[PDB]
Amino acid sequence: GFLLNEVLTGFRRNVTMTIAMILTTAISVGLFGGGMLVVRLADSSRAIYLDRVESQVFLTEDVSANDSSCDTTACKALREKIETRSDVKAVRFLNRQQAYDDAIRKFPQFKDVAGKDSFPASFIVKLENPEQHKDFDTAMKGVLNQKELIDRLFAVLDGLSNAAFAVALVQAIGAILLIANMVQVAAYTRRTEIGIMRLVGASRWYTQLPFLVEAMLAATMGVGIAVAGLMVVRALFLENALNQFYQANLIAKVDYADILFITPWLLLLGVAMSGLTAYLTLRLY
Amino acid sequence: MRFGFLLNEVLTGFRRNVTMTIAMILTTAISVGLFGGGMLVVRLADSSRAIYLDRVESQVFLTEDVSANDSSCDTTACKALREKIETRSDVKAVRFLNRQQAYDDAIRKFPQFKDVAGKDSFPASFIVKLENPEQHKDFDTAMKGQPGVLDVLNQKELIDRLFAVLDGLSNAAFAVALVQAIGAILLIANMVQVAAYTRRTEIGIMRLVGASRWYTQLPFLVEAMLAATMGVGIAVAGLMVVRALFLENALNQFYQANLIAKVDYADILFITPWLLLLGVAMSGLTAYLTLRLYV
Amino acid sequence: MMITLDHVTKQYKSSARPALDDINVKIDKGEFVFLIGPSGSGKSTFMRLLLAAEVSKFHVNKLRGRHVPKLRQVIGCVFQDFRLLQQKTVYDNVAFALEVIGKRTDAINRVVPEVLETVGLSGKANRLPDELSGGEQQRVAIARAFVNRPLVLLADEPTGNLDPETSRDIMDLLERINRTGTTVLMATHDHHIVDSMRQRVVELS
Amino acid sequence: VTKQYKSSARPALDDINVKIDKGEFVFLIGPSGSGKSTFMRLLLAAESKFHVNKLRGRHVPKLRQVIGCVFQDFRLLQQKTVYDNVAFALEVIGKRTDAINRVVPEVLETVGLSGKANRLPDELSGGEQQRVAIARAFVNRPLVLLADEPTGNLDPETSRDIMDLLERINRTGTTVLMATHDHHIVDSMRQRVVELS
Repeated sequence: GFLLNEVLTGFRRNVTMTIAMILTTAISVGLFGGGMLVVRLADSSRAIYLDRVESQVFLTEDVSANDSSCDTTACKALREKIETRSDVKAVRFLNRQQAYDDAIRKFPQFKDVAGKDSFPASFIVKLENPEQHKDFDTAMKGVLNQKELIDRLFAVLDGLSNAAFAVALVQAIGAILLIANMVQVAAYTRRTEIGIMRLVGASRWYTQLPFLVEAMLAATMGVGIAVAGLMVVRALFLENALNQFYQANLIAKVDYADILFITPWLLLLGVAMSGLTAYLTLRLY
Repeated sequence: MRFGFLLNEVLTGFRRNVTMTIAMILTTAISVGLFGGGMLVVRLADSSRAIYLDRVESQVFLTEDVSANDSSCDTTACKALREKIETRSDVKAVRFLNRQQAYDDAIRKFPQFKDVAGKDSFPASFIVKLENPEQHKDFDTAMKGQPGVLDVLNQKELIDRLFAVLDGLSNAAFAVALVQAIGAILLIANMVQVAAYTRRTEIGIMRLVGASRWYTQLPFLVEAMLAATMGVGIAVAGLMVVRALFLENALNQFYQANLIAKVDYADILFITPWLLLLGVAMSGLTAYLTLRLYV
Repeated sequence: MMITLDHVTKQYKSSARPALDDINVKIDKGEFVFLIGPSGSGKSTFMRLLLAAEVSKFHVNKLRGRHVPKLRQVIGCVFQDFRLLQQKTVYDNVAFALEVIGKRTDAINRVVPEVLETVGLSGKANRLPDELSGGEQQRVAIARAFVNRPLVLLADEPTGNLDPETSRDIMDLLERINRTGTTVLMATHDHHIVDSMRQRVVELS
Repeated sequence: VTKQYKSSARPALDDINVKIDKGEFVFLIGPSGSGKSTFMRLLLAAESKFHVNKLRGRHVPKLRQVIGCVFQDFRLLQQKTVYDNVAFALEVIGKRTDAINRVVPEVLETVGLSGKANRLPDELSGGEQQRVAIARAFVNRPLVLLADEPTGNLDPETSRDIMDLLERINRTGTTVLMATHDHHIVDSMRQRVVELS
């Protein structure tokens, strides 16, 4: 630890060829960041929707009025008629109080200008087969439910996520073997540096130490430029992509705090991977 | 003879070094595969014009009976609606369309309804743009209430978001591709360097006894070009398997909901003549120039 | 008489020292020359300028990319580290240089059994092609230069790292090669060379 | 001890057990050259304070820091300078910053070239080229010194100067093992040789 300005000798030997990995491991460590990012935003966006099988009953709202339990004259009949059908499992209802808090907690886009009156009673219910949809909607029509009429966030967000991990893993192995043979040729281009150590009996740790030191520093630079790449590809590219989905109240927004939240995990992954694949090839040398 | 005296020792280059070659395969495969993924979305966005309107109109639907007579119309009510819709204060140019081409292409615009598609179920269009995109709701409020029309269909800022995010990846996949593409270029400069460090006695002996213009760099160029071709092949194979494994489950409903017109795994083979030369030039011309720098 | 450099001065990597000064020497056909040893200087300098610097049909002034390879085939060279690999057999290691020019496939083998006994290698030709001792390395190094019919060959410090009783035989075999029709140029910083041919030379540094 | 380098007849591994380990200047006569290098390479990393290569392990680099060596040719790096080259084998064994530059020109005063420590190694003369390697071979006090062909490729006057420097540097009490290339210089100082096959 007393000597620190000796790993820069390798960089001054080859800037133009040491640079070849920093931008190459950038896609290998930033595609994992993007794949974790889309899963992180998908798990937040799943709250505002419903599950796989669900219905909404918004046809009648004056019979709900302000009473919590739907057992007031005709409200008893309207609550009792839900479970009369055989294609349901359980019944539930929400009061007038559950009309503005759920529209503010689940929707941070706006928390006011509602008055707990625009959202009626839920009377939501789940079914078995998600195929008839409209027939079950018209079963009690006498109901703003979406169900699976549009299948986008259920499918394409997970598909692009699993496609991002596949394109990460198809060249992550190439990155791991590129580290190993790259530090192998970095040792092979300086035969005398290793040989003078073996002649004077230097320790086996300290002989392969500066290769590992420059490997961690250059991999840390690679993870940093990948984090910068994910920060810029949200900003410079796809500007009118997530904001206009957020203002449409369809996809939950993403801020820049979760990039920082996954950043130490990303550095730990890059550092551990680079150390494992450098010690494995310097065990031979 | 002429194709065998050079084929015998180039395989010894892969045999003597098995690790750097697969590095070039797996890195060049991304510089071609991700570029193909970025080119498919561009060739999909322009092919999604057949079922979408362009940047601004407001489609209006009118009653069939006033359009059911003659070719266009026979009464003065159509002409009155024409002169009322011609000025409309702010706009200046309108389009008058009839029911002959309103059925249009029934196998592409409505491939889900290519059978049950009458020529009288589609009324006249009377389409007109707007000078600005921010007054669409005002125009829809102003148009409705006039008798003789059915409904007004807008196509902007309710459906066009998905086209906006579609082209967003076009200038996003190219950025990630071109970041690592120059790394894939420069790796080819040191492929010959690693071959020269691993094999310096043969190149030194050939330079000592005498080598022609194309004598000893030809194995390096073939080892670069065939690696580029194998990288392009594994790139399009990986693109095919990732599309058919992770994208068909998301594009079937989008084709069903009539949001993308074409969507097919045949444009991938339609661009591979356009794609193979870009894969081998960035690994071949770089190797042909870096040997002038080295020897 | 074509092998003659007059008033030619160059420095190793533009050094302040004159290095190779304007040395005027004329070499006729089959004229043996050694190195006078200017205080044991860097013998890589002033020896490698005969080809690829900074000799029969072209001088040292006509330099081009299509001029060096044609006139590089009339000249051979003998190095020190022998440039012989253990990954290829010794019988074909001398035959590697033939296809760099390019001849017929059957034309390769019609000359090997009348050149691999000129330096003497029939006793050790195919067996032990990888585990090859240092004695025959100079034999195969000299035989690599005789696969063609060159005029002049460069042989700098060919004694290696071995005892002189097994080094004098290289000069003994090279002595009878000179009157075959080729010129041998020698470059070593060793004594007892003037007692081999007994001819007066010049002393230039 | 006994070893086999290959699967053929080895003229160097004759199971010859000769050792002095306290002589002033003894050296090995080499008939083959390559086979003489195995005896020098036997002392470290083949198969003193301890009895040869017996009971090796992770304490091998502790004992390889005592003897040291010099090659026939080069052992050089051109990125550094001659001062960095001669002091390069001082911080890799572990020393204080004042301990490394505690005495600089003792090692350059024993080689005959003193001062001008800022030259690049490429600017050195050919006859004094391996002089920096001989200087690096004795930067600290050794117990032995296996000079495998220290004469190398050099002029006869420069080789005589290098041999005189080697025969003077061991006046402290070390042992310098030359490897023989000729038989008119190396048998001209009346020092012991070896008999082998």
